[PDB]
Amino acid sequence: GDQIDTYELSGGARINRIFHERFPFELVKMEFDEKELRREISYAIKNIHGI
Amino acid sequence: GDQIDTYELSGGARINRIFHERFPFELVKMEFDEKELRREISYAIKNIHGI
Repeated sequence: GDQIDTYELSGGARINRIFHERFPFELVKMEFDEKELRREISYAIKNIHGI
Repeated sequence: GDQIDTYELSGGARINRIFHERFPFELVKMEFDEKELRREISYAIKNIHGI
């Protein structure tokens, strides 16, 4: 339709699209310690071989 | 007709024609801030897409 808010603010569902392109920001806060990744890879190999 | 004011002054409707060619001067006082035009274009595009 017509009669849009050309000057004031983003409103309605244009905020939702921000969620859809802010979720990528939440997906990169999931930090991890590298040395824990190497530790767990090592213990995984050892437990997978077995005897 | 005859008997016009060849030396003294513009008079009668020759002032009106000045209005007709001064209105163009009123039409160029309508100044705007450019960064507000860009702001409003931006918020218009964002509100037009929507979700």
